[PDB]
Amino acid sequence: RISWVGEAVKTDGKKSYYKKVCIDAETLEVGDCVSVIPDDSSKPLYLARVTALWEDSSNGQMFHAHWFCAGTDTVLGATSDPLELFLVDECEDMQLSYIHSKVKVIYKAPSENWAMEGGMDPESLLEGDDGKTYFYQLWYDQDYARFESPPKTQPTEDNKFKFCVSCARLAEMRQKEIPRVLEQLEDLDSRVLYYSATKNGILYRVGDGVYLPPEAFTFNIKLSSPVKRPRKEPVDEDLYPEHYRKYSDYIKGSNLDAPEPYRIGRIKEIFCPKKSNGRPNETDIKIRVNKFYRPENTHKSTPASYHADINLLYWSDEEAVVDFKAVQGRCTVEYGEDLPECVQVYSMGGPNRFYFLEAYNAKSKSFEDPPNHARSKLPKLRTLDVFSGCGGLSEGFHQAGISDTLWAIEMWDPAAQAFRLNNPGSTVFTEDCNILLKLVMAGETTNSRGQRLPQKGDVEMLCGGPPCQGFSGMNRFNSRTYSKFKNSLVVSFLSYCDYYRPRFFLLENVRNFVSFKRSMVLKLTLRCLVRMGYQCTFGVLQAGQYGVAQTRRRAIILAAAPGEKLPLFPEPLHVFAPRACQLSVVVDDKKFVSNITRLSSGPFRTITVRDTMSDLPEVRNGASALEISYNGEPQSWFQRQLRGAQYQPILRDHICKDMSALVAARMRHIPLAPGSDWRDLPNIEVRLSDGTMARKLRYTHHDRKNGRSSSGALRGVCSCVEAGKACDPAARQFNTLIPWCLPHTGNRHNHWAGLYGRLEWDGFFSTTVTNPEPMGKQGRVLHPEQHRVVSVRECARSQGFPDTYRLFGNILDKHRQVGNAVPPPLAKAIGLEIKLCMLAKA
DNA sequence: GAGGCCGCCTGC
DNA sequence: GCAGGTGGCCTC
Ligand SMILES: CCc1c(C#N)c(N[C@@H](C(N)=O)c2ccccc2)nc(N2CCC(N)CC2)c1C#N
Ligand SMILES: [Zn+2]
Ligand SMILES: [Zn+2]
Repeated sequence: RISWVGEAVKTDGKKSYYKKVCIDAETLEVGDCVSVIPDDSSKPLYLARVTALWEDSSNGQMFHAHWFCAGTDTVLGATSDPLELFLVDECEDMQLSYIHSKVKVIYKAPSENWAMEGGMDPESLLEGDDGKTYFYQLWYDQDYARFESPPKTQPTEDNKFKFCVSCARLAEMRQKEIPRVLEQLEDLDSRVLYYSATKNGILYRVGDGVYLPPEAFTFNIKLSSPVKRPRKEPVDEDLYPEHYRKYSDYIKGSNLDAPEPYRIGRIKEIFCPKKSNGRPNETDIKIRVNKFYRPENTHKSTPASYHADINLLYWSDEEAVVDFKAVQGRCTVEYGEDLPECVQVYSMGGPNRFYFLEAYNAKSKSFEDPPNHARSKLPKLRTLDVFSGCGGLSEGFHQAGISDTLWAIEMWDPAAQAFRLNNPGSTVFTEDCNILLKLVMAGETTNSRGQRLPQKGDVEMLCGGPPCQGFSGMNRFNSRTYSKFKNSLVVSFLSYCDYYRPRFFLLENVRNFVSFKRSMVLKLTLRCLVRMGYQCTFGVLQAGQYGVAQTRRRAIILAAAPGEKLPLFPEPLHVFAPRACQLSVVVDDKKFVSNITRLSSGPFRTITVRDTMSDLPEVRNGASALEISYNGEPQSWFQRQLRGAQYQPILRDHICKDMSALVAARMRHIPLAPGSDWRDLPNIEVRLSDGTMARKLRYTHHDRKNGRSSSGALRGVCSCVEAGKACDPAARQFNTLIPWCLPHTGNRHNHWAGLYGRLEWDGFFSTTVTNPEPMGKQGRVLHPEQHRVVSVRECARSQGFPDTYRLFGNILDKHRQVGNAVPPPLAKAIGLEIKLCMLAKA
């Protein structure tokens, strides 16, 4: 019934390989595709490709199945094409009995004219199917949700009869994960030295720089005891009646939980212990390294980092031995004097670059000079930026050196004007993108302004962030919301991508984009991208991990054309508060992460509010002078970078909103200590700037949940403080220094923590919003010491904008332009990944 | 124009 | 329960 067709080709031990088999009425040769029924009868058929056929000594006939992945098993779920399969690195040996039937699976390769095949309608993009047999076009990575072009691994001249792509690639992954040694250097009594070693595809030689976890070694200087903050001191509960609402010790924006950055070492020795027979134990690789001091690691504490370059180190003669498996990555450490270029050009010339000019003696606590032995382009893509705003994303991409934004679409006129100011020679369209795309498809060459429309082949990269108004909820779809989505700017942006078919595609959005409508917006976006034939992936990034003193999580969808390489998500550059670095995404109870491996530490210290704005001169509430003096040189590395090389005699847009007299008094009465907000306000009468009076807040009702103060005073301010009682209007009090609504509804709003809250110099900004309001949702917008809200310039600094970047309109317009923009450092990290792909193209 | 006021859901 | 994520709309 089942037997071989022919004679043997290789009798290896207990198995005998054959090239073709016969089962019942059909024949199977290697390369065909088969189905296997799972143990649960209702589950769909498993599909695989047969890569080897043999017979076992004690089991029977066997074959090797390289499994396909059903489209619904991927992140696309039910949105997938019901007959589309994906290549995966899943395979196993299986008894030939399990084979159910032979199936026809074809590879739909993109044509040589793929870039001109776009133009299908949103209905086809969202829901259209191939309407053919089983087909596959992309290889799928299930842990990172990555769709990429199928790998081109070639067989051998001796292992082609039993060749499995999955087996070969898994062997490659294991071998690269193995840390190995290389060319031997010397044989000592105790160990064997080597010149080079390999780990995760990275080569480490003697003298190279190594990242190490902060726990790898300690410094000879003592970590002198910091005075731990005592418990909450008793306060005058009558003078500060709302202080009791601060019973939690969690401070928003604090960096006390931020992890330490990497230890930096220089490889002095690579060695392995010797077995008693003299042969080295190459499974136990050790490295002896020389210690580098960050400035904050010297006897001078954290303050030494305020002015120093973020990549400046001090050589030391201290040494430490660590396991080779503890190395987190390779880095370059150079003595600055013998450098073929200036230190700034070096620092900007590549990743993981550090320099040292002096040495540090921990015992002496002085800076001597290092010893003698311490010594030793592509064309830019023409880019279309849809929903550009003032141009933060385009600016970051340009800083990465990958793009010339030749066309921009921005419907809001002040932001369009700002983009024009910063990008002369770029065509900015203020029309509806649907109107522009319809004109292009109709065959127009110019819009009603005479501006030349981009055509197929002009757009080499497409980037943008589309708003998601009308379907920004977490609840499941219905007919109305789904119609609103398929008529939305997200779908319009996808249509732009389908029509122009650029080499690279970037969709940026708020974090919750990955979860909208039960992750259905994300699933449909990925489905459209796959339908076009694009390689694609998604992830969540924290902007603070790339050089800004701001927590800003954003959703990123990346797509690469066939024949290109799919970019990786950038590894974090700066350590950041872990609470703000939760980047995993749950889709259909499956947890997806990005390729990022830097979870515990990073190469650079976190950027703080001090780094962000310590150099800006003091201004008053309602400051309106558009052009003032810096009154001094930049103080931090961040300030030097954002001020730039050319001297800037004028500071621009250091202006703040003119808050009312009551709000100004409230801000003036917010304490300067970290974590201070409205709950620290004193309950006093104060005469305002306009001659009017701000009155005491009278506590008129009893809060059984919150109780009474130390003086027996009540804590409720309205009848609603009772169980079922409704708000009596007569209980509403006006013009109180402590705003009435905050204690009115504080019990169900986490006591409105952060409203009228001051920033912390050692801390970071909360998400920079379009309009700073102390009593809004994001109310922690007060200056650390000045009695005002943050300025436009301070918001731009929090976003990482260069000081020369031009804004347009009134102060609210400029605030909105800053708030709506992608931070240029984040954009630049993404662009650097894109450049890696550009340089690595086959 | 600006200021007061403040529901609903999710992840842990 | 705690923390985070979303402005908008009444009313003057
Ligand atoms: C925490 C501050 C707040 C916000 C905010 N940011 C809010 N934004 C929503 C709204 N404005 O509809 C909303 C707008 C657009 C998209 C999604 C949601 N709504 C609040 N609600 C509910 C409605 C309101 N009528 C009473 C209080 C509160 C509070 N507290
Ligand atoms: Zn295999
Ligand atoms: Zn009430």
